Amino acid sequence: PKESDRCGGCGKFTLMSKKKSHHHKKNDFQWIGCDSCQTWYHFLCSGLEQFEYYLYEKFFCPKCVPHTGHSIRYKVVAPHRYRWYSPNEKHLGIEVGSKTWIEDFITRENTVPSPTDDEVCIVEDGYEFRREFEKLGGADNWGKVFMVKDMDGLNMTMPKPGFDLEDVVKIMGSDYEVDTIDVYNQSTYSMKLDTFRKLFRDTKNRPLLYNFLSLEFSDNNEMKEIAKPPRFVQEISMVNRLWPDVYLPEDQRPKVEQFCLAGMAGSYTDFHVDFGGSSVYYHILKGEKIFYIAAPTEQNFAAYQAHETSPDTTTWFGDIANGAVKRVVIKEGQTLLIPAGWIHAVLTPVDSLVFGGNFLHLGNLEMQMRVYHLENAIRKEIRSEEKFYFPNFELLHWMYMRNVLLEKITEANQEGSDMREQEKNIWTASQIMKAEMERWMDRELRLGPEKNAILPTDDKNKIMISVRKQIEIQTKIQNAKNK
Ligand SMILES: O=C(O)CC[C@@H](O)C(=O)O
Ligand SMILES: [Fe+2]
Ligand SMILES: [Zn+2]
Ligand SMILES: [Zn+2]
Repeated sequence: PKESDRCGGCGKFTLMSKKKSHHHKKNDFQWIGCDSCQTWYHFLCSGLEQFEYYLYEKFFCPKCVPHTGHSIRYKVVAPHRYRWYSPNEKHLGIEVGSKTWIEDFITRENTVPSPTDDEVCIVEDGYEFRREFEKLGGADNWGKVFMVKDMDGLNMTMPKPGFDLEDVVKIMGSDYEVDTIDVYNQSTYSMKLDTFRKLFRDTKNRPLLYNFLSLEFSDNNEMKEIAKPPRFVQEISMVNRLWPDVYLPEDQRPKVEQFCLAGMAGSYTDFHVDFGGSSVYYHILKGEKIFYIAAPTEQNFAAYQAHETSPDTTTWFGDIANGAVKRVVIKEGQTLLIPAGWIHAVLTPVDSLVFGGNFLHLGNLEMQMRVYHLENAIRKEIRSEEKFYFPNFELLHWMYMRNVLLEKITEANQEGSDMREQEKNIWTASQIMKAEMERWMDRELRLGPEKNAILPTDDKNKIMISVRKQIEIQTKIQNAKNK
């Protein structure tokens, strides 16, 4: 509540990877007044970091702290509410992920049913993983979750244990800004990596718990060699296929295959499906995670879909999910491999450091589209576009169809090969991807291009047309082995 008077800081008067803090940078230029010297500051100019904007009831500017001591935070009047500072909320009900709800969930969580052998497969090491994965038909048929106790045989480059946050801030830099989840407030704010470091190392005082979204390091030349996807992931990753480690501008590469995650004990991430129906690898370098997961059945998607567009905020999805939710504990040194569509929440019982990544692959093409449809539906239903969705989803597919599939189909045609003999998978994938893209093309006809579409409609039709033709031709080549 300030007048036409000036900010003591500035002296003036009145997306390729996962990022969420950039949305409410509209608080940056709201005002905070120092409680001592009574000078006013733009939040941005106050010395406060984004995550602290809302914390202090009494703010002391950097010029008064020496004699006032530190700013005073609001009293936690409602531990069971996201708005824990608000007295007018003390009487409302326990919200999921609030401090209250978490500590009450920690006592009961382990009464969540273990999963069936059709849902999750636990193996001792990467060599066994490969055998079991293969016995179930490999990547083209990858449908269950795998937990791999020991990473040997997995061919996944990870740092040696003991590598820790300090190493990360060393590499990325002490000033690097990471999007961090204020867990109790179930919102995302930017925080210096060094500040997170500090908060993390202070094991005694933790008014709020912080857990970082996705520090994606694929463009840090040192980091990107330290922690990588299992080789088998690299071999099936659609993005890696189109943008091989260095055609197609790097500024259009979806950047989600190499993330670092750090989380405090008692951290909770609520149920979701990974953007784009993408699959994930996840190695616990330090700590422990408990995943609560549910199969991607049509019914669980319906259930989950209604849980997300429900205004309700106090019901745990697991509790109204007809028992579909299963518990899996992933311990330090262990690795989790999750294929498309799995619904999951995560509890972090213990201070943790994790390396992981998201990817799209042709073997889950159908499920990826399904999830995509789910996201589109949920978006229409609730304007909560703090959400992050798979960067350049459709563009990825246009490039993949053009650069990869179309080329294969055409080659096969030019030599008169029946693709079913040696390339059946590529053939069935092309048809499914094509059908989905026709839908996109039609939608674009009835309602125009999206706000962000990189590919010009022109280039899209000229691709669609080359494809229809090569597919017709191959369809004839196949029908021709008939009598
Ligand atoms: O480890 C958790 O906090 C979340 C992990 C995973 O579900 C995610 O998509 O980031
Ligand atoms: Fe996830
Ligand atoms: Zn200012
Ligand atoms: Zn002051």
